[PDB]
Amino acid sequence: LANPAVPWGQGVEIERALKQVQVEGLSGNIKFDQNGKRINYTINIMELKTN
Amino acid sequence: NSIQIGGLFPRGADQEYSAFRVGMVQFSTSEFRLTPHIDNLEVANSFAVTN
Ligand SMILES: *[C@@H]1O[C@H](CO)[C@@H](O)[C@H](O)[C@H]1NC(C)=O
Repeated sequence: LANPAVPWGQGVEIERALKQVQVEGLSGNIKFDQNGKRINYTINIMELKTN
Repeated sequence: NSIQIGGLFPRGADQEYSAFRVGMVQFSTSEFRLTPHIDNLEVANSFAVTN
């Protein structure tokens, strides 16, 4: 809360590090855009049947 | 008999602070006097509001 707030430099680097990640996981292909949202995901479309 | 009251005016709010001061002039009394501390901020910013 100290004013004026000062951010560390390293943070941006860690951010870019996280956003540049592409890995394989339980959610399928995991990759992010510049803003941090998910990209290239796959959502299985399913229907409930008798069985 | 000093009463400290904080206030938050979004940057670009002019007539509002004007009416605030006019109100301060009209409703002032001998009994007690309000002592405002005005703070301009980015009203949409949560960090700014918290701070
Ligand atoms: C990955 O996402 C980008 C962004 O829409 C798209 O252009 C590309 O075709 C995607 N790749 C696959 C294999 O779906």
